[PDB]
Parts: sequence; C-alpha cells; structure tokens
Amino acid sequence: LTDEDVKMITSLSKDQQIGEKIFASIAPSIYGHEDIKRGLALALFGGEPKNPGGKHKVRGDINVLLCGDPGTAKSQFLKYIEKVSSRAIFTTGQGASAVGLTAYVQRHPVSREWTLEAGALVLADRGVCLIDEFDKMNDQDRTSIHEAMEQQSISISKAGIVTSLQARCTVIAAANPIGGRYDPSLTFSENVDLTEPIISRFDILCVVRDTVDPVQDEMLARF
Amino acid sequence: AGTVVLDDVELREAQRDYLDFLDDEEDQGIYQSKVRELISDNQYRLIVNVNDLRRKNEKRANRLLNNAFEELVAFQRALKDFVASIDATYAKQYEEFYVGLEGSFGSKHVSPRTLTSCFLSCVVCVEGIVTKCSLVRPKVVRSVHYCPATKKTIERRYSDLTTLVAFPSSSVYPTKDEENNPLETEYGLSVYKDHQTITIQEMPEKAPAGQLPRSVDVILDDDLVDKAKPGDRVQVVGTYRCLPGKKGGYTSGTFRTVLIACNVKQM
Ligand SMILES: Nc1ncnc2c1ncn2[C@@H]1O[C@H](COP(=O)(O)OP(=O)(O)OP(=O)(O)O)[C@@H](O)[C@H]1O
Ligand SMILES: [Mg+2]
Repeated sequence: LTDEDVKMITSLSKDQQIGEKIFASIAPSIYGHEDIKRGLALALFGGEPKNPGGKHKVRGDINVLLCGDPGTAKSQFLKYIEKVSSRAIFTTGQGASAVGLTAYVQRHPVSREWTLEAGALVLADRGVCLIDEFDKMNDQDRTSIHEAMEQQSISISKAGIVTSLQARCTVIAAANPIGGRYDPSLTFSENVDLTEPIISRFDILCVVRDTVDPVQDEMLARF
Repeated sequence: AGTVVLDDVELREAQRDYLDFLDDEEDQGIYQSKVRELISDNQYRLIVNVNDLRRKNEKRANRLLNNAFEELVAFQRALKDFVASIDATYAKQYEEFYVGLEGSFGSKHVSPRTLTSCFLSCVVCVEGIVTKCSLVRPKVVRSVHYCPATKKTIERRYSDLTTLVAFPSSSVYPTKDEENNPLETEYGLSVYKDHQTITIQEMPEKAPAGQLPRSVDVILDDDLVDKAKPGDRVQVVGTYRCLPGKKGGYTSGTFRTVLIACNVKQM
C-alpha cells in the first residue's frame, strides 16, 4: 500500500529533524506535555524483541504508564493513541468497556455461538492495549495484566480449554494517584495505588502533575 | 406357533462347555461350592471368575468376552441346568439364573472415556463414580388378567427386549377380551422385575487434567438395582450395547449406547 508513500518517507527520514517532527505531531489536540508525547512516540515505534536461544525471552515493547491527577488529558492521550495506532484496543479498569482484560469462554450474546472470548490483552497481540483507569482494576484483571506483562501469554483452563495463547501487546495505561492528587513528598510506587511487580513492567512512568502556573493555564484555556 | 431351532450346534457346544466348567467336582469343586453356597443363601446370580474360565477353556472365555448376549444366555441355561441337578425345587422356584463376571479382563477393562464403540456387544468392566441414580421401578415381566364376564384368567409374557428389535405387538398391555370384555389385572399374581438406571463417570483423579469428564449409562435389574448410590466408586461388569430407537421412518444413524450391568462391585 506504500509505493509513493515509501518513496517520500525515506526523504522525510533524511529530513534530519524527523524525531522532533514526530514528537510534535503526536496528539495535535493536546497542549504541552512534550515529555509524554515523546514517550508515546517511542512506545508507538516500539523496540526490538529478542530471545537468546529459545530460553531468555526479552520483550521489545515499551510500556507506558501515565499517572496523573484529574484534568491532565490522560484519557485524551489514550484515545489519540487508539486513533493513530493500528491494532489499538481501548479497555478500562471499570466494567463499562466493550472488551475486558480477562479471557473467558461463553456463548456470544449476539452470535449465539460458543466462543472463546480472549481478552483485550490478546486482541492486541501485535499492537497496543490502552488500559484506562489502571488503578481501579479487579483482582482478576490485575492478575491477567500481570500475566500478560510478565509472560506475554494468557493461560485458560476454563471448561475443557487448557490453552496458552500469546498476547504480545504494548501496554499504555492511565492511572490516578492515591487521594486524587499526586504528592511528590512520597514516591511514585506509594502514590500510584499499584503493586510493585505491576509497576516494574513499565518502561516509562509519566508523572502528569498539575500545578497552578499562570502562563500554562492561560495557554491551555486559549487552546 | 413360529420358528423353533432344533440343532443349534454353537448353542449346544456352549451349553456343554459351560456345564463342564460348572461341574468343577474334579477341579476341586470351586464352582460346585459356589453354586451350593448361592443355593443356601437363596441367590440366583452366580459370579464367575473369568480367569478361572479362561484357564479351563480359553476358547469359551474368548467367545464369551467377544460375544456377550449369546454366550451369557448359554451360560445361564447351563447354570439353571446345574442348579436343577443339584436341587430341582430351587431351580423351579427361580425362572432364570443370571451370570455375572469377575477377574482380570486384559483389554476389556476400560473407563467411561476409553469405552468406545469397538466394545459393542462385548463384556466390559468399567470403573467409575456414580454421578446419579434413578428410582427403582418395576417392569412387568409377566402380567396376569382376570375377566369377570367369563371368569377366564390369561397370562401375558413380555420378553427382555432392552437391546433387541421390539415391535408394538410385544409391548401391548391387554385391556379387553376378544369379545370386548374389560379385564382386571391381578397385581399379586403378576411378575415384576426391579430396574434402575445409573450414570458412571470417569474418576476425577484418573481423568485427564483440565478436560470435561466422560460418562456412561448403566442398566441394573433384579438383584443389582440398589448396589450403588451417587458418589460410589463402583466397578460395573456388563455388556455394552446400542439402545434401539423409536419406530421412525427416517434415521440419523445415531445410536445411544448403554451398559447392561451383569455385576456391580464397590471398593
Ligand atoms: N493539555 C490539554 N490541552 C488541551 N485540552 C486539555 C488538556 N488537558 C485537558 N484538556 C481538556 O480538558 C478536559 C479534561 O481532559 P480529560 O477528560 O481527558 O481528563 P483526564 O486526564 O482523562 O482525567 P481523569 O483522569 O480525571 O479522568 C477535556 O476536555 C480535555 O479535552
Ligand atoms: Mg481520564
């Protein structure tokens, strides 16, 4: 699908300011947050997975966690990544999402067909899972996300289905701090309301702090 | 009347061999003593050790294992003859003496999962756990009717066509006389047989992990009906057969299978 595309993107790459151009092109509707946009660009382009022999798997996915107080456009960042990225699926820590983190097997409500409904972690095997409200997830959701992040696999042992299916997604998560206001006095681990094993599997941890800064407020209001 | 066999060579040979095996008097009277013990205990089901049967006559053992109904009928005829010879009054008291099997079944010993269609019409010893049981119902094996209008007393017999072709004629319960005289059944004089249906499921500790369990339906009759209750780790030795479908006109080729138990054992 890329012929004149591939003709021109090489020239854009040689432009020699392509990195800054991309970092500025991410989230054109979100003001500021240059660091967040840069991290999201790095996550979008991803890394290089590798596995010395067949025994030392190392992921090539750059996981991102935006922990921030309300009114900081974390949801807008996730929605923009949904819009841009291919194979991008948006799930929420609440129960009000079309898909869910945990995989199950049941007869579909519409198709009336016995289906192995794999989770939103598996529906983005080679894409991005946008987990909003990452701090408000059930015990099963937390265990599922732990399994996906640490193993990149999801194991079902449900009815007679004993399977292990791959979910090699890049996780972009949005979370709020304990009390609804990030406090730098404490550390990120005890600010975020998440388990340390869960936090560890994130490459980028964007602390989206909100402060009453005259110029920033004026510019954001203008936007 | 109808067709009546005169010279069934296979049936005669089977009866002769089974009676020779049951003689046992020279062979340290093991089965002679067993027959005497069941006579004294007032039982009408002989449990035979298939290992001893194979040792005596491997041919008969193989024939019995691979052809269940015919050889079991021959064995029951031989057992009834032996019971009459030892004591005639008891033989006349009990119409049919049943034979159940026991011992080491080389390949026939299976579970509800490994029990495939390759074992139809064979003797299979299936282990499992009783998932459910049914109420013990009486099936009429010989009904007696009295006609007040004529004082006549008729007796109808119904054969055990559980796994055999059955026609409406055999399973019609008389309700009138040839002259349309209402009948009245003599329940006391009638002969009933207790019948029960259980379900044997593969033992969870034996079933492959993570899979759904495999079940089988078992039919128990007189003197075996209440040998087990739900949750019993039972060994059922029986004959695996296809249950006839209802008179159709179009058949899908699908046949429910079932195990006619000839013996039930607990741990
Ligand atoms: N930096 C920004 N530039 C432009 N609009 C912004 C910015 N931050 C927030 N907004 C707008 O302000 C409102 C708040 O954003 P949004 O609803 O995404 O909040 P949020 O970070 O998801 O909050 P919460 O975590 O409380 O759900 C929205 O209208 C969003 O468009
Ligand atoms: Mg939000």
